[PDB]
Amino acid sequence: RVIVDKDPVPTSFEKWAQPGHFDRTLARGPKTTTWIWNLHALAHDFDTHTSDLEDISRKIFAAHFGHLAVVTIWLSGMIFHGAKFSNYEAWLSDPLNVRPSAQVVWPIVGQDILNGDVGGGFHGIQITSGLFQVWRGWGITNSFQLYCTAIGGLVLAGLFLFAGWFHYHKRAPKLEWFQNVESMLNHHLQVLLGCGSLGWAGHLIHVSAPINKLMDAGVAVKDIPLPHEFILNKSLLIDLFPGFAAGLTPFFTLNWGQYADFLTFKGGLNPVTGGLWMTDIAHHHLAIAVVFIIAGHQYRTNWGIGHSIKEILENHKGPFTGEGHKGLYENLTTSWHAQLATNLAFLGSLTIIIAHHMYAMPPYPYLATDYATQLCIFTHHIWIGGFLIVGGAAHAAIFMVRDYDPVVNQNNVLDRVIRHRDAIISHLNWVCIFLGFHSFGLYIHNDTMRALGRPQDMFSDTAIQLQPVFAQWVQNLHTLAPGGTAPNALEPVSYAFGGGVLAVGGKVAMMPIALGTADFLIHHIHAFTIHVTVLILLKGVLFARSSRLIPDKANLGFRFPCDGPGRGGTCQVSGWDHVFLGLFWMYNSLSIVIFHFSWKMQSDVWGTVDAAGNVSHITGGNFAQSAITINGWLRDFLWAQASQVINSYGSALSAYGLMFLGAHFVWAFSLMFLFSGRGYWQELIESIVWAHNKLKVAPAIQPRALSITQGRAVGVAHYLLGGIATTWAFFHAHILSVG
Amino acid sequence: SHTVKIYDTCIGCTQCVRACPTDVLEMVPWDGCKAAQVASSPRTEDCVGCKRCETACPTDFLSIRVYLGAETTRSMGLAY
Amino acid sequence: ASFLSSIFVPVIGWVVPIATFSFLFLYIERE
Amino acid sequence: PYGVNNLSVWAWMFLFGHLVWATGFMFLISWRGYWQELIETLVWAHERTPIANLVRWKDKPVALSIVQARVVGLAHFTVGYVLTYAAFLIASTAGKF
Amino acid sequence: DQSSYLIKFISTAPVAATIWLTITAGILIEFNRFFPDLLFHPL
Amino acid sequence: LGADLTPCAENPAFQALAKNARNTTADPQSGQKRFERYSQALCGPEGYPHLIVDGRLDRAGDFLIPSILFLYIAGWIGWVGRAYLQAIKKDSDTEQKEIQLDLGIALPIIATGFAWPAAAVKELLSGELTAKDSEITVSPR
Amino acid sequence: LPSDPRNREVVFPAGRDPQWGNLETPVNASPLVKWFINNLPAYRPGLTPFRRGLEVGMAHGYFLFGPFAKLGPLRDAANANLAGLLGAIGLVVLFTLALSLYANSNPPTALASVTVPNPPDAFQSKEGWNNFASAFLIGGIGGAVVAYFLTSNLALIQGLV
Amino acid sequence: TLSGKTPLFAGSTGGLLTKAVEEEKYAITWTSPKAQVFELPTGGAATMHEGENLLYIARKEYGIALGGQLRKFKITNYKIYRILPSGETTFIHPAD
Ligand code: CLA
Ligand code: CLA
Ligand code: CLA
Ligand code: CLA
Ligand SMILES: CC1=C(/C=C/C(C)=C/C=C/C(C)=C/C=C/C=C(C)/C=C/C=C(C)/C=C/C2=C(C)CCCC2(C)C)C(C)(C)CCC1
Ligand SMILES: CC1=C(C/C=C(\C)CCC[C@H](C)CCC[C@H](C)CCCC(C)C)C(=O)c2ccccc2C1=O
Ligand SMILES: CC1=C(C/C=C(\C)CCC[C@H](C)CCC[C@H](C)CCCC(C)C)C(=O)c2ccccc2C1=O
Ligand code: SF4
Ligand code: SF4
Ligand code: SF4
Repeated sequence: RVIVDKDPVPTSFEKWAQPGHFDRTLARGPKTTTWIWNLHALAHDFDTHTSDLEDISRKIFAAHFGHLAVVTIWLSGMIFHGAKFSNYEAWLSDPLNVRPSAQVVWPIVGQDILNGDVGGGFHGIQITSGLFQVWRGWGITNSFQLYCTAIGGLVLAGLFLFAGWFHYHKRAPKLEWFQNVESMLNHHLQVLLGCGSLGWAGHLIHVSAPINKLMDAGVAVKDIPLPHEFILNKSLLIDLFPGFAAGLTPFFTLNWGQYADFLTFKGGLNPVTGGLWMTDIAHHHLAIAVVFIIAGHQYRTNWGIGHSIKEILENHKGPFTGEGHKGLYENLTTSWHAQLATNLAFLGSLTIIIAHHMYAMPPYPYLATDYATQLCIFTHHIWIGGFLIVGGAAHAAIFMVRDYDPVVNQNNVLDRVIRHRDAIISHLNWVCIFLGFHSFGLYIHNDTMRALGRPQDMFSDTAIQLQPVFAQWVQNLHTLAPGGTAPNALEPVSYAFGGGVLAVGGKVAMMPIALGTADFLIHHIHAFTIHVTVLILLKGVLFARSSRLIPDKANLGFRFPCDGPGRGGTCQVSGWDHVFLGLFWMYNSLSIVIFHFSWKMQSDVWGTVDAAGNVSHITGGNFAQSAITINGWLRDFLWAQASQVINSYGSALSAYGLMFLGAHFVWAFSLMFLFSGRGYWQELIESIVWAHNKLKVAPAIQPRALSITQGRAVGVAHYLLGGIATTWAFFHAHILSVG
Repeated sequence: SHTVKIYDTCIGCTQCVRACPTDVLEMVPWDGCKAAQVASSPRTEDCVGCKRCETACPTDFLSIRVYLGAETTRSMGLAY
Repeated sequence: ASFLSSIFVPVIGWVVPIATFSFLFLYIERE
Repeated sequence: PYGVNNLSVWAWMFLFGHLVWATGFMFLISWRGYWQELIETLVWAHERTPIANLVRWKDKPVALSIVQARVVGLAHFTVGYVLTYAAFLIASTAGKF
Repeated sequence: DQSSYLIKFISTAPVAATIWLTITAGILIEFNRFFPDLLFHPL
Repeated sequence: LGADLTPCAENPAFQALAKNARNTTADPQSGQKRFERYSQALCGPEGYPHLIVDGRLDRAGDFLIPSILFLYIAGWIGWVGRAYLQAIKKDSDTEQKEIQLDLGIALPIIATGFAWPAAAVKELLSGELTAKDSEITVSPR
Repeated sequence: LPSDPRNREVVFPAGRDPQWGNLETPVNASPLVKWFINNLPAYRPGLTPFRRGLEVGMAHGYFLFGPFAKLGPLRDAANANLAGLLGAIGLVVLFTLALSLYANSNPPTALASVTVPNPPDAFQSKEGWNNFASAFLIGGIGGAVVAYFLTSNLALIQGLV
Repeated sequence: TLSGKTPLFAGSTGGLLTKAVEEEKYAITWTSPKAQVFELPTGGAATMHEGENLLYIARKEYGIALGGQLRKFKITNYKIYRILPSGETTFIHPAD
């Protein structure tokens, strides 16, 4: 059922001339400097214009081709910069010694000292993004395979940018093309995910795992043949992988045990690279692919068979929840924020799961070997996952103000959480308080007992145990799963649970992580800082429309500063302001997750193995008796590990010395916007406009102070920028030195 | 409660009466302005200090002004 | 006479705030 | 974890000063109207709890006023600014002479 | 006239200030490749 | 002299920093040509050139020469921006020309004003530089 | 596990007036919970206000021997259980103040929830709250002695049983 | 008296509180053309009856915030009373 409008919007440079053409109030011309900031704020907010959902949805789908172009330009840029300006061909010969490097610096002002010696006769910035592990995991051998990929990416970036013109300015879809969410889920689960992972399963079997097996033998780099000669000359897929001469017929006679050489279930880490077995990833992405192609045949399309989501949701209702899930289809098929809240809180929560499932199970050749890479991949996608969960909480509060409808959402499970929203929050208010005392106060207890010279009264491994019984048990189940509850495996899912120490050269790839009293406290700090973040975000969702303080808060809007100084004072009551307060706790919560990671792994996992198997860790094993006091987090983590970032002048780590101080500045700069108010700064400009009125330099566009909401927004953007960039420059200069 | 002073400069715009959410304000006839009515605040024990009435008034400077005074239960906005 | 610390410090630590707060709470809540 | 010495008050007051300083940000970034809508849920869940509603306030709990938690915010800020440096000024000098 | 809209777009606020600050920054960069280290005027 | 200022060409600390020169640009002797020009400055006990902002004509290259070179440029940034805001005040829009530059008016303002010390005195002596205090808005006292 | 059975509900509102801010849930009005809370000594019918605080003091004074004696500072010494007795008696007295401090401040009237349809009529007068306070100190001290008597010789009661 | 019907909702946790016993309590009456879904200022959705309705609210702020929500239903007949705990009902909206 494809119906497409023919030329809705003429392609012209007319509207590039006048700025702010989109809104009727904002297009009449600027009068103050408030107009300048509202142009960049209301820019990509396509929902405020009309009530025509057909017209808004065409802008939304075409702009989504715009973001696909800039990711592809970025991605093909990283391959092209890794083609010319890298040591990728010298890295393949010795990944144990050659450091991953791109970004050669122009030598102008003495910043050629940033081009330090990474090994291999090459001077440049030691990268930490791990693209050399990806390209080897893809099987790229020489530079020319990186050129044709990057040049191929620039063509593929042009098709996305052309179709964004085409599907908006030339051939734009109608409304009912978008609301075929049964037809969307069938194509996107099968063709994108299932056929994407089936095609990629064909890329490991025919191409990648033959090359990565020849690499593990230590043959050469040039002497390994081209990967299209593996398809032509079938005699090289039979020297390795001997279960290949039987050909294609064991697939169709269900003799799938014939394929046991290259679709294995080894279940562990490769002892040569310290990565996953390439044959296990082949049987993974194939078994992933069968499940998606089956499950994408679920929802009903033009051919009668299939489930209907309006008939799935309306059956699931109970005695407690009244009408149940009846009415949630119309919320998710009309509102765009209800989709955007759902696709972002569950993709942001997915990104944190990816970070945990990649440090313990390193999926790339020589990933766990490089400590400088593995620390930064975790801490990157932690923050990327955390901003999106706050965004799903943000665009859910926008749903409640603009797109919530009482007629549809009558007595369903969305309605029944607004009746008992006082019971939800106040029982959540108790747990945030309960976790505050019984997790953080056990650090304040241990600060004081060690300061009072009473070490026998502390919550440590020696004095008063707090052993994590329910997580020491689950590690013992996942250690004993080969031969038992999963007999076909050999080693566990990872060595983080049990198993042994797998050394790659000298450096530990993965060691069994032993949980103790310090690990009990810091996993309950994590539950504390997450439940408080939920408390702030959910209060902005439930109290978005009204409260007992403001009975008509949805009348004012999603984003308004206050309702005046009355009722004691009602500043920061809006649903925007609870997104504002949750960004700090998201910053607070995720900063401890990446501090728990960066010091548990250095104290209890990473290090160098001697000849007899003795594992000599980085920090000597001091997480046990020092991560129980706040003095110990200050002494042995912030003070002791910063000796590589501030002593780095006159060397190649000089930029991390400058970004460490430069981010302490921008953090401190943000407090001028947070602490002060707007009405001070408007008075000060009136005394500066006077001296600009006197000498006849009076601007026609009147200066105004930043608005109340913007002064909060500037103060949190400069806050999060300088606080994360402090840690960005602290993690790198510490781990590009001890790794 | 609070204190709502209404000066003689307003024009009878009826934007302040249609914005006070506890309905403190009302229009009385007054032969001064062009619309021949002035805002009046006969129920200032109900005023919650919202200053929606000062936001909606056109005239420069404001004909209506809310002076924040002693805060009883009705002006704190307490349902309890 | 260093034993006076054992009798002035608990009085100022315990007895002085208990006597003060129980006076002030009954004084501020007094119609 | 090896022991203490005579600087352990100043090591404790230094951490104490970093905590009073950071507490005062809560009164300044977050403003009143978030907190009056939070206390109105605690007023609810105290009148509903069956044993604990034998007792009840004489003064109705309201959040701190706008001018008040700029005083209270500046008080935690200034006390923590003083005690942090005064523990660093003494012990970095009285530990080296 | 389609060409007049490109002169009128090249002279808005962020577009003119991007080009003018690029010419400004490029003068300081290409002056410092050839004559570096100018702490003071040598007299 | 100066003071605590020996010349840099006499210091053993400066000549010790001369033997370990780091090249600024890809010029292989840019580390060396840097120090033959810094030999005429006054390096203290550390070996670093300490500038003299006094007004002494033997140390005029520190601050006397760059101050004249700066004040010609930065006043001309503000003189051109003053003459353009005088021009667009007497137009129909007056706020379109602020964000969206009237380039046909702006470029005659830019190329003209390089003789602004010959200009800015003439508005001063004629009193057109300033405005009357009975014509500027002021706060209630 | 179908209840009535495909139908109907449990969150009918409190007292059939939906405009009151309370609801009847399986934690509110499940008749095992409603029978329990109505028969605590704060709420049981037929009790003197001295009689109500006598059981409340013996219960709260009983378990507060616990965390002082086994987690306090003297918990390795010979006075490990005597340190928990003086801490428990010493903190009932801090609660006896707070009851008398609450009572003398002209205290407000007690509430009437949905699991408890009336306040027990002795909690609206200053004289009523004072008898509850005098009973709490007597029962609180005595309830901590009988916790001190049992735990100080755990081998003896187990041999004598 | 007041004599109005009560709208259809399953009860809220907002509702009325101890002030409705102690200090005062308000109540808004409106005569509706039909039965339809509106919003409670206490929180959630409800369903008005046909003819005279009645909603016991906590404060006067609620009934005038509700009356603006009723204005887009072509309902400009809402009258708020002030019901004191001594039984004293005071007509306060409108003034006449
Ligand atoms: C899938 C991603 C996604 C999408 C499509 C949207 C889309 C939208 N959001 Mg949303 N949002 C998201 C993620 C997303 N958001 C996340 C992750 C958060 C949490 C932080 C939010 C928080 C949020 C709020 C709080 C609000 C929106 C609003 C909006 C709407 C208008 C936004 C606009 O015009 O901005 C225009 C663009 C800007 C103003 C530029 C902002 C630049 C940022 C602050 C700085 C970026 C820092 C950068 C990385 C470092 C630069 C360094 C520098 C030196 C160069 C629009 C529908 C607004 C609205 O009213 O909705 C109707 C609104 O109030 N969103
Ligand atoms: C170091 C600074 C700091 C501290 C201590 C707090 C503390 C708190 N914030 Mg908070 N906040 C802060 C900074 C801080 N914030 C900042 C900078 C912002 C700006 C964005 C916010 C924004 C914010 C919001 C938006 C929210 C909070 C919430 C909370 C509460 C969480 C409950 C809890 O854990 O209490 C437990 C107490 C502690 C962990 C402190 C330790 C106390 C020890 C254990 C005991 C005291 C020792 C001793 C007995 C004292 C008595 C001595 C005697 C002589 C008097 C709590 C009051 C949330 C809340 O109230 O809901 C629950 C909430 O919604 N805050
Ligand atoms: C500045 C006043 C002050 C003084 C003098 C003390 C003194 C003491 N504190 Mg302490 N404390 C204080 C302030 C003070 N504290 C503050 C402000 C806090 C909050 C951070 C604490 C938190 C604290 C904790 C958490 C603990 C102590 C403990 C102790 C005792 C340690 C010695 C010992 O082994 O007990 C041996 C003695 C006993 C076990 C029992 C002694 C008899 C008790 C004190 C009273 C007996 C009845 C009394 C006479 C009448 C009723 C009490 C009366 C105050 C109304 C000692 C009595 C420890 C302790 O034992 O507490 C009970 C302990 O666990 N303190
Ligand atoms: C099936 C249940 C049952 C159990 C577990 C017991 C257990 C016991 N009986 Mg027995 N008894 C039972 C049924 C039972 N009886 C029936 C049905 C009859 C009727 C024919 C009897 C008649 C009977 C007599 C006549 C005697 C016993 C005795 C005993 C005790 C012998 C061990 C000893 O030397 O005491 C050592 C222990 C003690 C002397 C004291 C232990 C502490 C007591 C039991 C309670 C302490 C306070 C308590 C915690 C709280 C109040 C009591 C509570 C039940 C409300 C032992 C506790 C003898 C005994 O000692 O009785 C006291 C005894 O003389 N029994
Ligand atoms: C509900 C429930 C529960 C809870 C409960 C509890 C836990 C309780 C507690 C308990 C306790 C808390 C106990 C108490 C008891 C008491 C007693 C046992 C007392 C005694 C006392 C006495 C014996 C004393 C006497 C005296 C006096 C009074 C005075 C004089 C002196 C003398 C000493 C003689 C559980 C969890 C199971 C589960 C579910 C259900
Ligand atoms: C500084 C500050 C201001 C004043 C800040 C303003 C007005 C922003 C001005 C900063 C920019 C950089 C000025 C840019 C002016 C021109 C557009 C740029 C001229 C130069 C061009 C070449 C770009 C507030 O209004 C305010 C309000 C509420 C809380 C905190 C604050 C606050 O901290
Ligand atoms: C926490 C907080 C609250 C809630 C906090 C309240 C209501 C008080 C919390 C402290 C309680 C009352 C205990 C006080 C104990 C103190 C540690 C010491 C008190 C002793 C002195 C009073 C002598 C606000 O109402 C508020 C309003 C406007 C801006 C910021 C804030 C704000 O930050
Ligand atoms: S944000 Fe400012 S103006 Fe608004 S209520 Fe708060 S203090 Fe008053
Ligand atoms: S005070 Fe304002 S709203 Fe009222 S009549 Fe005068 S101008 Fe109109
Ligand atoms: S105090 Fe202000 S906003 Fe509130 S009712 Fe009176 S005039 Fe209106």
